[PDB]
Amino acid sequence: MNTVPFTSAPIEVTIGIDQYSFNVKENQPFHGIKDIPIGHVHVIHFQHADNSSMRYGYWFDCRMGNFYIQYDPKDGLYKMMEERDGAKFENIVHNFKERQMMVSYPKIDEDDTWYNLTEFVQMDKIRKIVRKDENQFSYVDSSMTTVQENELSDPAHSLNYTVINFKSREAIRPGHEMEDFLDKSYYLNTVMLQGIFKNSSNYFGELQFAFLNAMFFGNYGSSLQWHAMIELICSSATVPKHMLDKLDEILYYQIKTLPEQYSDILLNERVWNICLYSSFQKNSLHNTEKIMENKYPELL
Amino acid sequence: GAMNSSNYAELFNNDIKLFVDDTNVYRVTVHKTFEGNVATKAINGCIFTLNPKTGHLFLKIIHTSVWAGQKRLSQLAKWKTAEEVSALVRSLPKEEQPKQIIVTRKAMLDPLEVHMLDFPNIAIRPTELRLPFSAAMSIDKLSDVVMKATEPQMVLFNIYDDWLDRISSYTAFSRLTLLLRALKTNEESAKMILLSDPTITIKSYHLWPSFTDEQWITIESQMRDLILTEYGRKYNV
Repeated sequence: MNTVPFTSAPIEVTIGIDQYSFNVKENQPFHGIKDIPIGHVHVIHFQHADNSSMRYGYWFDCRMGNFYIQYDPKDGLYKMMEERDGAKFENIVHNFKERQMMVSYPKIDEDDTWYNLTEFVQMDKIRKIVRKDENQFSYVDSSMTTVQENELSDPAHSLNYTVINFKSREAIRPGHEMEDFLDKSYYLNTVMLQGIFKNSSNYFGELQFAFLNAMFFGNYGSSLQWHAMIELICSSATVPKHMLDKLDEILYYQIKTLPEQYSDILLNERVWNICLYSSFQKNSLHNTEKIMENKYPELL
Repeated sequence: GAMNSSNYAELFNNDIKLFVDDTNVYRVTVHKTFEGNVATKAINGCIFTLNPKTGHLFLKIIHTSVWAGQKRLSQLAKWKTAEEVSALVRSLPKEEQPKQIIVTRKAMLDPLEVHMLDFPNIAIRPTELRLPFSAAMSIDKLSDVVMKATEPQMVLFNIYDDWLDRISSYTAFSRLTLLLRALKTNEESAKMILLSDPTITIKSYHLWPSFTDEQWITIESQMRDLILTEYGRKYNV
């Protein structure tokens, strides 16, 4: 069970750790989060009490290093850092645990939610979407634009999601215009799966990471990417059965976790109505169709 | 964006542009079968591609053989239209290629955009104008070439005859839309107006009769009278 200690909490802040959240008061004796489950990526995220602008946070994997949070009063945020001295880090954590100055990652034993949301998400794939090679962890915030948004303005601070564009030469073989536009199977199976992603696991990891950034930061470009990757599968007549079944599981847990009160800003009416009721795969997503109809019948 | 009444003079500027009307591409008659079911029979159709500045009409005849063994014909007709407009553009020398293609029906936007991906600088626009280009097949010489076709064919026309010798593009397009609106509204009455005086003929190389400037004013008045008469008959006004 790994630990992310905090030097201190000088400013009042709502701290998220994965799907959990805790409020910390200005100068509260808070020194971090313990008992973080090994085997998954994690996200530690922040929303300042005095300025709900910029949600921001860090994706990390405790298997890759010893990470801690320290507030920077110059740049006015909580920064993740790596501690390369193992014995110093162990001694800091031990003192903070002995003084019970840490919150415990509140995982219920029966509860697979986080695994279900991150099944395909790898830290190495996150570090290619979010490019800052000198750190082992990845900073994301509410305002970061995607490479696709930027095409349509600081490229170093971009989210490098794979560009999906249904009315592009990449999506449409000369000579197969109607075929490829009405049936996206070429674009999904040859261009995206065989060509760019190499396999369905990498495709689903990016889909899952987009959703998480949309939900935890309200990152609009990430929400666009999540819906585009759903629509690309649902708009394909030819999809491997294992991928359809896995997609239904993926989307069910994402719709299950979404805060009921963010459905208006996180769900695209057109894409969901097309995917569940019109598309080639309208009858392939039974679990997702059932939860959507029971939780968000207004959207549909 | 959309071509409307606000940006109407743009049609007659020096930027090459084409209207594309797909109404008459897929044409059927509906009939009872022996068993008392209903079937369609396709007839030859056409794409109406017009330069409103010059009057040049690229009439691509759509022969019934292109539907043989195909499904979802009303959908396919839009993609076949877009394929044939794309092929026409690629056939033209660069300096004759349009900078804009205006589709008369919004359902043509995606098909045409996808066929024209190789031309990112050609704008594909809809229009808020209600244009009467469906009535092209009321022009006897156009109907005749379409019906006689035994294979796919392109036929080139100047839909303004020699009018641009005497009037502006703006005026010629206004005359054309008035004549096509009257033919759409009451074809029999519009044709009687055009052919009523036997001494005014259609030249072998023309579509419309050889009216003097004063006769065109009379004819245009008679066409507006027909359109208004038919509106009063329709609405009991």
